[PDB]
Amino acid sequence: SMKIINTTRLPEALGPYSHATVVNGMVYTSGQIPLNVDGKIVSADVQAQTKQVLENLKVVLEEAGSDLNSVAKATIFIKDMNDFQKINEVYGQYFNEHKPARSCVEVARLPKDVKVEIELVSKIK
Amino acid sequence: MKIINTTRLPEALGPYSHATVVNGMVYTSGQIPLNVDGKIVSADVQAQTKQVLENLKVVLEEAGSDLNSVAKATIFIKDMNDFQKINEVYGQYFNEHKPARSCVEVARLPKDVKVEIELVSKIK
Amino acid sequence: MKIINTTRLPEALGPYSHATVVNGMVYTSGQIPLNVDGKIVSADVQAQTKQVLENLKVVLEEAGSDLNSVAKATIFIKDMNDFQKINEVYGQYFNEHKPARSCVEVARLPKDVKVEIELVSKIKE
Ligand SMILES: [O][Cl-]
Ligand code: NA
Repeated sequence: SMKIINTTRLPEALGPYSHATVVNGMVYTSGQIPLNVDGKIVSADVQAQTKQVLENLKVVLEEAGSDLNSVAKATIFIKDMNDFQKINEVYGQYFNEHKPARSCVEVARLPKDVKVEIELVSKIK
Repeated sequence: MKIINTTRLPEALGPYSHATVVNGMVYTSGQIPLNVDGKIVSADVQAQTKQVLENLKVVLEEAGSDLNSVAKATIFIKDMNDFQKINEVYGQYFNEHKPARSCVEVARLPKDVKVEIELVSKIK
Repeated sequence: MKIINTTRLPEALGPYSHATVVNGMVYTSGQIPLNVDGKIVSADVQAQTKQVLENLKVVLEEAGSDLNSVAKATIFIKDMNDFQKINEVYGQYFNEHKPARSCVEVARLPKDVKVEIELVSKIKE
């Protein structure tokens, strides 16, 4: 019915949330932020941050039995709409052949003062 | 498609409903900390968070779901410095069951509240 | 999974599509108030809301869905002071059918538009 996805390959979801759920053949990821497995921000650089988020999401999807080519929808929450071209360049490297639906908005603030946070909805397989 | 609107909460006034149910999935509206009179309960962020989750529990129940069936939660907040206080209350509702979550600080919330939460949940 | 791109609307720039359709559901990209020339139709927030909802009406049709099939709307806005005016336009599109909704004020939207709306919808019949 429902699967709860948590991988020690990734920085822990501390406290009351998990890396992803799988319900009715759909994966719902948590928002990923640019932490490595030690739970440290990888870089001040917004392109380095976007790559770590997308590398994190590739692992979530693998563990949930999905892949990037199965993504229906991404939401990109960012700190600075002026970084959008830089973020979009890196995103386009992960979403080349497959181009899912997307929304990108500038928020006030992200966890740990990170610059980018991305959540996915993906199909199993 | 089933439209959910419970009289156990203040009416969703204007062009929305408490939730919809489609293909065995409940999509809640973003709840804000209105009491049953439709007044903001308090300026206190832990009270607001509790009011929001109490409201969402009633929505899930009237939609044929429950908090243990939640897939995904999105938490929109006014102040990321309140995150630990919000998380404490949140973990009283999602204690054994820990669904997927995103939490961002927005610029401003309806009625200048400090938290709004929406859920995606499985029908039991 | 089906990819939706309509020529009726300004092209998705780079690595996204107008919508995806997967397991009987349409996920739309967030629509901003661009006309078919990809220009911001107007400074007026009610004209912008109208263009957004006209753009989403066409995505839903191309996806094989409609406004009376919508499960969930997310309304991103630049100014909570505009909420009454946006809601007035939105209620014209959602009078017979009232979906679930979330509405939040973001710091900034693409091209400094005042409103952006994404939808999750059921395939029609
Ligand atoms: O939060 Cl991984
Ligand atoms: Na993360």
